[PDB]
Amino acid sequence: EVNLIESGGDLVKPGGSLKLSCATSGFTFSAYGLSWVRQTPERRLEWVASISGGGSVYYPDSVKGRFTISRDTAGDILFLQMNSLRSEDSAIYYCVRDLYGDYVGRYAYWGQGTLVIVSAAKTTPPSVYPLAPSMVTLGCLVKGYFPEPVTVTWNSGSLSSGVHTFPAVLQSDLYTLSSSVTVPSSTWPSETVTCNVAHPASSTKVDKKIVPR
Amino acid sequence: DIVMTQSPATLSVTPGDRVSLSCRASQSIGDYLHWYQQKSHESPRLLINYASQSISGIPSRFSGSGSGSDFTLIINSVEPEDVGVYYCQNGHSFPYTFGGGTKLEIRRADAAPTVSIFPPSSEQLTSGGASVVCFLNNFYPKDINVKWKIDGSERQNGVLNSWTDQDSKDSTYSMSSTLTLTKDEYERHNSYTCEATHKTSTSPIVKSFNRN
Amino acid sequence: SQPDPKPDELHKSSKFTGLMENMKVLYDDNHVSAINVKSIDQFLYFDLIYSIKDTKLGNYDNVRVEFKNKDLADKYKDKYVDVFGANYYYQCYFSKRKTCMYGGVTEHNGNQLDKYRSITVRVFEDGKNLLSFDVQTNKKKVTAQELDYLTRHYLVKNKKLYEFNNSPYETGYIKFIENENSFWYDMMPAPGDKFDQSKYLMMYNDNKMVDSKDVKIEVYLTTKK
Repeated sequence: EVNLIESGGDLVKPGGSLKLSCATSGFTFSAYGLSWVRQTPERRLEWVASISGGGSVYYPDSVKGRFTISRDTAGDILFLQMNSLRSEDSAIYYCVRDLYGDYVGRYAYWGQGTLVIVSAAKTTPPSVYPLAPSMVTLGCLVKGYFPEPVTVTWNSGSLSSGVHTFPAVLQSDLYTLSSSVTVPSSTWPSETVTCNVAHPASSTKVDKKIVPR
Repeated sequence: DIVMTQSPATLSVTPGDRVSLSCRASQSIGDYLHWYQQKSHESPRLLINYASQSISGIPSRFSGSGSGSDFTLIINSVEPEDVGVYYCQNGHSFPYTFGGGTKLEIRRADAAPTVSIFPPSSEQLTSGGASVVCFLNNFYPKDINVKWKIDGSERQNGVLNSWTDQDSKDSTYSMSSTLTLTKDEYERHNSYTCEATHKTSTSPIVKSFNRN
Repeated sequence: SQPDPKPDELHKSSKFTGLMENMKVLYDDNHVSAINVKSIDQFLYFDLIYSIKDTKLGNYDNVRVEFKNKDLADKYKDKYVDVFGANYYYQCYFSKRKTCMYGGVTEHNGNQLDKYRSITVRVFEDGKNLLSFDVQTNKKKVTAQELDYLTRHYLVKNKKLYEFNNSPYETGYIKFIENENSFWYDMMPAPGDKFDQSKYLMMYNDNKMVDSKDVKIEVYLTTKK
């Protein structure tokens, strides 16, 4: 029932600005404490901002005077305006709602999160390469992109079992990742196996069919 | 600020164990202490509020205790799906602060990796690069050593590794290893081998191809 | 489970221009309390009359308890009960040392605990942890009314929730959570120049009860800007 959907994450140069949005549904928007909590690359969780039902706003010293939490009650949307961005602000940003009411220090519902990257490195699209050899393992290599994230599915998500998509590794300002899929021998090459890769930062969508050598 | 400390920061447990996770606050926070579970690729989930107060929908095996500065989360008969990171949180006073997390991993029967090797694609070679990729999938325990052998050199230059978090369903681990060379470097050699040393065998698992 | 407050539903104390004393008195020290008593009369089909006497201050010799329906009066007529409520005098009708209240009735037999149980009240101000404290009861099933009164009584005394002329708070509601279900009451008077105690208290006429072990209580207050 309760749903929170963050958007607006992007790559921004140090010193830049970004505005995040959190579109909510399934509850009376004005009746609950709403906050932003971020998760850093080191996997630390950090409280960023809160707004009470009555509109009182609260911030930690690290963002005070740079970040502004606000809302549009009629639109059921929570905002975070971020100014003078620093590398320490690079994180997944989540919108969160209280369990029962007007308390801003208890995070019962979370959105999926939106990614913010603070860096002067340039957006670069991936190259997507097929990895061809009772069960057979295939893969694809997604190389030389920036920033995160990429999404990878197999047969548009219809192949969900036997998939391992590995965390990206950074080298020389570019990320590379791979994904493996394991399927019965009887289904490949007989039938199509395709990896679908999306890199929204560069508006890249590639479907690479895996063809036998 | 109130510093929240979770120690041990990692635990390895046996299914059915009663597991106790510790959180300590640098100043008293009464019972204004909440607990979260975060599984791989998911947002955190609230498990317990106000140190010990249960929440509708959360399994009964989760419970909490403490007041002031010392708090404990208990998982009574831990299950494979409980693998993840557990965080505590000061909800008492500003700034709200989180513990660093305790990473929970679970034990299971040893399992040898399924190893697969892949030469550089024709498409990559056209671009002047050559990445050779090895997947080592669904193994346990997590400890493993992967070595590339190129015509009997075993210098591990140009290799980058990556690992999945422990699987929630089968409690296994997976790994990828990628050896990246220039096309010219790649074509100077014939035999490419991905060799995995793992507790499950006294002999390494070897997958190889000859560039021919 | 009751829908939470709609936007602008909560009463704003600044829009009430009468005297807040008429709210305060309902949550001051005096209230109706009787243990193991049985009704002795009835006026209308949805009420019961009890010979509960205020011997200390002499304000009443009988209490009329009003319920939302006939079933509740019928259920408790001729049962030994405990009575606990906030009472009123203006427009209290028995057809002169009389008082009226709504609900507040629990069966005595089988509802007693051998020791007091504590229920924590969590109070928030503008979203912040303000304070917490415990209310106590020796009833297995206790009226929301009794718990609301105990909660507000503390907040009047220690946080000046209501003062003679105004409140330091703009809005306030008290929320009860029991397992998967919740409900709440607005703590502020309706807007305008007069406060109708009878009409306000009628919210308790459902005789709503909660399990004293399971129930949780959170109070959300907002300050005037």
